[PDB]
Amino acid sequence: LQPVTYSEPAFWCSIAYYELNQRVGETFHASQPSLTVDGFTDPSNSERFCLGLLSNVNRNATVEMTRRHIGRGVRLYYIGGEVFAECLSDSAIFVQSPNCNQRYGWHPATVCKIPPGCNLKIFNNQEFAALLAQSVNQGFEAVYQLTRMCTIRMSFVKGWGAEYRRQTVTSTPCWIELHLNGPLQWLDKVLTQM
Amino acid sequence: SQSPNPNNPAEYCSTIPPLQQAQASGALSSPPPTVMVPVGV
Repeated sequence: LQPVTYSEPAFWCSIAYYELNQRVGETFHASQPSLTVDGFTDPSNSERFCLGLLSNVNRNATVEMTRRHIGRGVRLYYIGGEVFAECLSDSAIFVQSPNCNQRYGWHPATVCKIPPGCNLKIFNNQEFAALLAQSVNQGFEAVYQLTRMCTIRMSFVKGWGAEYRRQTVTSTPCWIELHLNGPLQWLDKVLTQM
Repeated sequence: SQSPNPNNPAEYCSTIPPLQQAQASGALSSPPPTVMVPVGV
């Protein structure tokens, strides 16, 4: 009935931490533009998701070694719709971002790497916007499919898929999943308009 | 040519601070994206 414009979220993302197949802890809701997810035992705050004291009764040896290596972890930034991931950890962080994959022409399930001291724009809203634009023409179905683009997976030390020993994200010891609430809210407004 | 290789971070990652990548780009001054939506189904 009219255009549906993107709205900057109040909580740009929700982060769920997992240790293999186990969901560990509770969801962190990012309310600030920056936020770090690390392995330290400090109290968490609006900009810090400290995984150091999250207990898991099913924590095995591998997970224990991986957690000791997260260290400073990953710094996530939301800068005007664009989302960046910076490896503060001394170990690399592996990212499975549908948005980057679409951008670099990689297989939808491709997982890349962000080495220490480096960063990657894990989400480009402009690209997602263009993708959404062509999707509204493919009807309701395709538009709802975009829900996949609003999710990012990240492992703290070990990678997965392609020729790595581990193939599914659930196979990595320490990993988190981000839900970009901005894009999701936009999708909801588009879907309700249909 | 083709595209960056997922196995070579140097081809896609950066060491330029994100804020500076946002700058020299857009992200604050860039108006929020808008799509034109119908009304059917």
